[PDB]
Amino acid sequence: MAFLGAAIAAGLAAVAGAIAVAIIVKATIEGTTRQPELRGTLQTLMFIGVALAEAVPIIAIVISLLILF
Amino acid sequence: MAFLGAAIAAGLAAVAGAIAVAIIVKATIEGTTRQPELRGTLQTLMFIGVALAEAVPIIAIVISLLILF
Amino acid sequence: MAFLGAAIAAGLAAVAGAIAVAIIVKATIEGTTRQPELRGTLQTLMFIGVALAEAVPIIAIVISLLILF
Amino acid sequence: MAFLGAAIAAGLAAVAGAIAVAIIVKATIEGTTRQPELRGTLQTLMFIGVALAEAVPIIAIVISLLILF
Amino acid sequence: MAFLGAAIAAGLAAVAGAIAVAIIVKATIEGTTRQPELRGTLQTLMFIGVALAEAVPIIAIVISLLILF
Amino acid sequence: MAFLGAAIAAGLAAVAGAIAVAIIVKATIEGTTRQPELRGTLQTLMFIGVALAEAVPIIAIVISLLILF
Amino acid sequence: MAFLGAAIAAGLAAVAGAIAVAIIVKATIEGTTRQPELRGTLQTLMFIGVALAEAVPIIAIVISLLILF
Amino acid sequence: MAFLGAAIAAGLAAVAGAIAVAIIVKATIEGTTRQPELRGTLQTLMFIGVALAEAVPIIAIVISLLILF
Amino acid sequence: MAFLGAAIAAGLAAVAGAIAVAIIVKATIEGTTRQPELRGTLQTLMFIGVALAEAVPIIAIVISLLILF
Amino acid sequence: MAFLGAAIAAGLAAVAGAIAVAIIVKATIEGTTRQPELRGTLQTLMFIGVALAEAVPIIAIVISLLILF
Amino acid sequence: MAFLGAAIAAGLAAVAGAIAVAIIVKATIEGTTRQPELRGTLQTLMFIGVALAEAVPIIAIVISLLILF
Amino acid sequence: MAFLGAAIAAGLAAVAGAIAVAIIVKATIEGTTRQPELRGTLQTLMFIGVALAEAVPIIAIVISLLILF
Amino acid sequence: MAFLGAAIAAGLAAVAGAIAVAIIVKATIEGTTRQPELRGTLQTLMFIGVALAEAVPIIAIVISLLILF
Ligand SMILES: CCCCCCCCCCCCO[C@@H]1O[C@H](CO)[C@@H](O[C@H]2O[C@H](CO)[C@@H](O)[C@H](O)[C@H]2O)[C@H](O)[C@H]1O
Ligand SMILES: CCCCCCCCCCCCOP(=O)([O-])OCC[N+](C)(C)C
Ligand SMILES: CCCCCCCCCCCCOP(=O)([O-])OCC[N+](C)(C)C
Ligand SMILES: CCCCCCCCCCCCOP(=O)([O-])OCC[N+](C)(C)C
Ligand SMILES: CCCCCCCCCCCCOP(=O)([O-])OCC[N+](C)(C)C
Ligand SMILES: CCCCCCCCCCCCOP(=O)([O-])OCC[N+](C)(C)C
Ligand SMILES: CCCCCCCCCCCCOP(=O)([O-])OCC[N+](C)(C)C
Ligand SMILES: CCCCCCCCCCCCOP(=O)([O-])OCC[N+](C)(C)C
Ligand SMILES: CCCCCCCCCCCCOP(=O)([O-])OCC[N+](C)(C)C
Ligand SMILES: CCCCCCCCCCCCOP(=O)([O-])OCC[N+](C)(C)C
Ligand SMILES: CCCCCCCCCCCCOP(=O)([O-])OCC[N+](C)(C)C
Ligand SMILES: CCCCCCCCCCCCOP(=O)([O-])OCC[N+](C)(C)C
Ligand SMILES: CCCCCCCCCCCCOP(=O)([O-])OCC[N+](C)(C)C
Ligand SMILES: CCCCCCCCCCCCOP(=O)([O-])OCC[N+](C)(C)C
Repeated sequence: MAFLGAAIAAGLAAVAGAIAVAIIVKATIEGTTRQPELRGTLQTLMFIGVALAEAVPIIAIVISLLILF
Repeated sequence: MAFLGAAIAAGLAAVAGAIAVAIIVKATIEGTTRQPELRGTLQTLMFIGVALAEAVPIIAIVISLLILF
Repeated sequence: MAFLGAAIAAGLAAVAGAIAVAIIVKATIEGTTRQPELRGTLQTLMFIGVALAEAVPIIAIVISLLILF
Repeated sequence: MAFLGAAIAAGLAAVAGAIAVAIIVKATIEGTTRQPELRGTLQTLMFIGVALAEAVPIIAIVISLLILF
Repeated sequence: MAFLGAAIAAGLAAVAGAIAVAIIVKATIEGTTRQPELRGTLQTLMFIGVALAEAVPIIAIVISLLILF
Repeated sequence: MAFLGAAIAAGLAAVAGAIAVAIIVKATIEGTTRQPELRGTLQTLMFIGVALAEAVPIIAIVISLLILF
Repeated sequence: MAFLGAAIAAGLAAVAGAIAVAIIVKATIEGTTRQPELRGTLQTLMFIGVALAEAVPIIAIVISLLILF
Repeated sequence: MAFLGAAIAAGLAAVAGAIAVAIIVKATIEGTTRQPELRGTLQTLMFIGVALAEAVPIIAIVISLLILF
Repeated sequence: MAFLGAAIAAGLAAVAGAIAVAIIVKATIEGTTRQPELRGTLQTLMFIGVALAEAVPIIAIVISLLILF
Repeated sequence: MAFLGAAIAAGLAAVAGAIAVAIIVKATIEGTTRQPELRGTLQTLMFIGVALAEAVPIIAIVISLLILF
Repeated sequence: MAFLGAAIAAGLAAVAGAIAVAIIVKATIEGTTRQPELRGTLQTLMFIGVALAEAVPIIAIVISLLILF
Repeated sequence: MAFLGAAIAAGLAAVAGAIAVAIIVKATIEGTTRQPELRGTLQTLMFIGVALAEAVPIIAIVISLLILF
Repeated sequence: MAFLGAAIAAGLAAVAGAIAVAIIVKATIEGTTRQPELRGTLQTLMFIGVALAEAVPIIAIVISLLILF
């Protein structure tokens, strides 16, 4: 049952990565909305934000591949 | 369980991707409604944000194909 | 297992797409009500956003049909 | 197994579609309430909203019927 | 496995349909409370809303009956 | 498995009906508190709302009785 | 397998019935607090609301008894 | 199965009754805080609401205890 | 099986009673903070409320003992 | 089975007990923040509240030990 | 079962302990932010609160070890 | 089964530890934003809060290793 | 069981890590938006906060790999 091991690993990583970015991006959009001059700064905070937020889920994706292969 | 492993992966990736985009898009619509003059900036933040939020779910999808095969 | 792997894959994709569109459309309706003169740009944000929030759920349906067959 | 599969697909598609429409219609009723002049534009925005949101659930119903048959 | 199926499909259709109507009806009640003159207008949105929100749950029922009978 | 089915079907229809009525009645009570002169109007809207929300659960009940017998 | 069934049917009808009454009564208390003179009016709405809300859970309690005995 | 059943029917009836009373009592406490002169009215309304909210969970306890013995 | 039953019964009764009391106490504390002269009145409602909220969970505990022993 | 039962009974009692007083303490902290003169009164309600909220979860722990030992 | 039991007991104790502290600390941080003069008073309540919050989860951990050893 | 136990223990400890810190840190960031002069106290209050919130999750990780080894 | 073990340990660690970071990053973005001059201070809190929030999930990842290999 390595298939389920790759399913709920990549699946939970998908939910993790997507929602985390969605939260961060939304915060940037709302931030840019009321402070347009802070666009460049808030975009940088987003880019390093999603990078850290995707760290573990990517590792979970790697593990999901190691379970399959 | 190859079909189940391809169902959990693709299913959770669907929920991940769809909701994440919906969270991001809604933020832009609300932002554009507040600041129509930030239409171009917020839409750029959208496509960028959607691209990041779709990374892992798409990776979760190609895994669902590797499980099916 | 060939029917279960096509049920929770299509079921989750249904929940994914339907709710995602609902969130996006709701934002457009509320935006249009708040700012009627933005009816054009907000509706274009909808159709683009809905299309993006349907990418993976559509693939999840395609994968689901590949399970039954 | 086809009896259990067709149930989950149809069951979730029901949850998907019904809630999605409910969220959209809620926005239309609320929008029309605070802006009766925008009744027409919000109503057509509902129909195109329901149609897109009900798409995948309808497909999930077809798959459900394909599972059962 | 046919009794369980006919129950899940009908059980999830009940939850879907009842809540969907409740959300729509609540919006109609709130709107009528705010703008009593729009009672006939919002009541029409309710019936059109309920019917569309009841579509898939209704189909989920005939699928539940197809599994049972 | 017929006992388990009739249980879930009636149990989920119970959650469906009870909560749906609760949401509608709560809106009726709140609306009546806000605009008391609309007592009969909202109550009429409640009865129509309850009946429409009680539809599928009532159907899900006769399914439960059909599973038992 | 009838003990488990009669438990689920009665257990869910318990949660359904109790919470639904709580929501309706809470609205009655909040409304009575805001409008003390609408006590009897709202109390009548409560009794009618509770009766309709408890209708299906009571049926689920009967099915629970039928599953047992 | 009689043990496991009586657990669910009593455990869920516990969650049902306890939370429902909590919601009702909390509303009574908040209401009494706003309008101290409505102490007797709100308390009378509390007892009635609790009695109704506990009605079905009491039956669920009886049913569970009938499963045991 | 009597162990699993005693667990679910006592475990749910724990979650029921603890959260119920918490909600009631949280209300009494906020009520007392808001209106200090109603300290004795709200404390009585807390005790009466807790006794009613703990009624069923305690019975569920007794049942848990009846299943164990 | 006896181990699993001891887990559920103690695990749920942990979630019950911890969250219960967390709600109570948070209420006390907020109450003290607003009215620091009532710090003595509110702290009494906290301890009494915690004792009542931890009553059943502590019993659930006893059940867990009766199952284990 | 002993391993799966030691897991649930410790896992639920972790969820219980970590969240309950987070709730208390958040209240302390916000109270301190609101009233800097009460940083010492609220810190004591936090320490007392955490101790009461971790009590049962600690026992659940001890039990988890008793299941494991 | 030993791996499954080590999984649930480690997984739930991760969920517990991460989210708890997230709540505490978020409160500190919002506190620092509102009160820059209090960043010294709020950071200490964060570190103290984090250490307390990570107590049980760490032990749950230790147990996860004992189950595994 | 080693595949389900490594998956759950990695999957839940992903959900833990990603969401916890998302909450922390969002707080920093909103904080920077509210107070641009506190950018450097809040960026420090984010980096320290993320490192603490990712502590246990990373350990859970190590455990996940300590199940496979
Ligand atoms: C604190 C209050 C205590 C009240 C105690 C009330 C005692 C009188 C009520 C009847 C008790 C016995 O009720 C009975 O319980 C046991 C366990 O569930 C089961 O008993 C049944 O199975 C057991 C299995 O060994 C058989 O030995 C027994 O002949 C059979 O009747 C039945 O389910 C139920 O008929
Ligand atoms: C196996 C089943 C897996 C299901 C996974 C579903 C994950 C869905 C996560 C969605 C989280 C969205 O939270 P958010 O965008 O902050 O706002 C939510 C709205 N409020 C702020 C009002 C709460
Ligand atoms: C299994 C599937 C579960 C799906 C659950 C989906 C729940 C909803 C998802 C999140 C929807 C969006 O919320 P949000 O962006 O926080 O609100 C934004 C609104 N304001 C900006 C005004 C605050
Ligand atoms: C079987 C699984 C079924 C899951 C169903 C989940 C449905 C979730 C619906 C969630 C609707 C939320 O609406 P929204 O647009 O976020 O507005 C919220 C705006 N405020 C935050 C300001 C309130
Ligand atoms: C099977 C389980 C089904 C559960 C379904 C629960 C669905 C709950 C969805 C409704 C949650 C709230 O969102 P909403 O009222 O749309 O937003 C309100 C925002 N405005 C005020 C701006 C309109
Ligand atoms: C398994 C069974 C699960 C059933 C769960 C049912 C949950 C239903 C929750 C529905 C609650 C939301 O209601 P609504 O109409 O959107 O109003 C919300 C309007 N405001 C947000 C503006 C206040
Ligand atoms: C077995 C599972 C049972 C789950 C039951 C969950 C019930 C969820 C719905 C309960 C509340 C729905 O109230 P409503 O009328 O939408 O107004 C809500 C308006 N406010 C938000 C402002 C208060
Ligand atoms: C398995 C079942 C476990 C029990 C679940 C019971 C859930 C009951 C929830 C009932 C919630 C109270 O509803 P309401 O005051 O109409 O809205 C209040 C909504 N806000 C809190 C956001 C204001
Ligand atoms: C095993 C699962 C157990 C889950 C238990 C969940 C219990 C949730 C209880 C929620 C208590 C809510 O209180 P309420 O009366 O709606 O006040 C709301 C007051 N306002 C309307 C003004 C906001
Ligand atoms: C199996 C594990 C189940 C765990 C379930 C935990 C449920 C926790 C529910 C917590 C409900 C909190 O409600 P409350 O603070 O009275 O209302 C808040 C509204 N006011 C701010 C106006 C007071
Ligand atoms: C099996 C593991 C289950 C874990 C479940 C954990 C649930 C934690 C729930 C925490 C509830 C917090 O309540 P409270 O601080 O009174 O409300 C504060 C928030 N409102 C005022 C908006 C309502
Ligand atoms: C696997 C199980 C995972 C369960 C995870 C549950 C996480 C729940 C977190 C709930 C955190 C809520 O914080 P709180 O201090 O109550 O709100 C305080 C906010 N105000 C002060 C503004 C009211
Ligand atoms: C299966 C479990 C998946 C994980 C679910 C975890 C959900 C945690 C959500 C925590 C969100 C709450 O945040 P908080 O800090 O209370 O602030 C809220 C109060 N303010 C916004 C005013 C500051
Ligand atoms: C296995 C199941 C996985 C489910 C994962 C669900 C994760 C949900 C995380 C999102 C919850 C917290 O979001 P947030 O942005 O702090 O909003 C807090 C609410 N305000 C907008 C009002 C501040």
